[PDB]
Amino acid sequence: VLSEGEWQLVLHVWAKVEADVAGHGQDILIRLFKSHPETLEKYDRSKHLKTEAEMKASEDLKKHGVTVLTALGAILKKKGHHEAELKPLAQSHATKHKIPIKYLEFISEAIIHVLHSRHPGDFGADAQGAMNKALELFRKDIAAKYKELGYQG
Ligand code: HEM
Ligand SMILES: COc1ccccc1O
Repeated sequence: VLSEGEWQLVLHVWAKVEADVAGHGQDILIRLFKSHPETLEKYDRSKHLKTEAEMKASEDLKKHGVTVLTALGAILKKKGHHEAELKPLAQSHATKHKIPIKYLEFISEAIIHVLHSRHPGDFGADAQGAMNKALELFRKDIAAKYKELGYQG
């Protein structure tokens, strides 16, 4: 459980993200695919774009980054009271996309990386610690939902 002050640091930097959701989403997904190429296998071969410039030019990738960050932002704004937002996400990611918790740790690391790269003055140690706690809680609760659906994460 996060304190109210930790939630405030999470949501303070998230408002910075919302100034350019598409740009952040592009940076986060490109960082994920570069840091962990295997994650690009969960998306079908139709992509597997070969260069960074192709990734940045991809309207499909940009639109998807917005979809991802919008869902995460909706969850974060619930400050832990997120069962109703999290359940459909767990359903699709356990039973259709088959995304292990390990991959959620990878994308959390990418989120942290891009937030620090773009917003260092609003993402010092206490804000990094609060975002880390928020994403840990997200991953814990989604793992529990995964198991409830029969997916061992
Ligand atoms: C913060 C973490 C994440 C959030 C909030 C998120 C959310 C979503 C949302 C809202 C969609 C569209 C609706 C749906 O099917 O549920 C989606 C699609 C998808 N997501 Fe995730 N997701 C993340 C974790 C991941 C990771 C780590 C991978 C791959 C390693 C992944 C790849 C999947 C795939 C494969 C689709 C279908 C894409 C397509 O339309 O072809 N996601 N995601
Ligand atoms: C769903 O579309 C994409 C997601 C991630 C990377 C490239 C894409 O076209």
